[PDB]
Amino acid sequence: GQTADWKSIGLYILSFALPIILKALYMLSTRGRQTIKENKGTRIRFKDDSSYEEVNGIRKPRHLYVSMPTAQSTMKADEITPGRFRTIACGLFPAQVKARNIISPVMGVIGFSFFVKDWMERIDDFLAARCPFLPEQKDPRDAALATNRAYFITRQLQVDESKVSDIEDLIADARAESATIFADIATPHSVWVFACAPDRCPPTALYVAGMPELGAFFAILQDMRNTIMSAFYQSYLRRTQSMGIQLDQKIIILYMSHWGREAVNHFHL
Repeated sequence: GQTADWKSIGLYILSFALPIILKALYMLSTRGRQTIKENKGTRIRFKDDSSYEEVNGIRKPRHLYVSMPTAQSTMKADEITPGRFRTIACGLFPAQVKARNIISPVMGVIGFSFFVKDWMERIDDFLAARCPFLPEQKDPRDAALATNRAYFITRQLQVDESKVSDIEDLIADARAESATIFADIATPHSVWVFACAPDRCPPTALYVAGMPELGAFFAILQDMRNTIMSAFYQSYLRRTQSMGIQLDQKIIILYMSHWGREAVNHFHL
């Protein structure tokens, strides 16, 4: 699909109290098929005491509604599907997801908890390392120009021109509501946007150099693990690239060469 209205879907979600969002995300991330096949009707209704409206001065509960898995078909661009909800909420609240250690089993079994354990050091070591396909500088002091960090700056300058107004709008409106958004992969919660296994790169992270590709790295591990025991990478690729950016396949190679062997040793088999 390509046609999701993230600005609008994001407006809806950001107007809710956090505890009801985290409940919905939790339920649909770790109990997805279990909550769907027990839901009466066309919508999945979440309740929470944190979530209320006032109807002419009187306080009344405000439920969060996600619409059941429509197999495409009647999908309004506006429609908050389980997949669309997960994707956007993952990007909007990764620090809160981290704080609660919410992890989708789908990510847990490719060793996500071990992987993000010392994430800040792990990403730093990655960015500090030599990038095989940048040349060596002839002045020894310019050596940083040959690192993965250098390569991500060029990537950042490249993704900056492929920005769409509606996703920049959503990002704008995310800041205006104190969401735990971020501008750089080298930040404590960047990797946590994938804890709940969004089906694509979350829109608010699309334009941070390396992020769409990080999600792709995880998806390939899913396929790898699945092989050891599926189209996780191809599905993620298709859906992410339908948001209007193309993945940098060179970055995925860097991620895999750096982290691949160790990741496999931490699969749950």
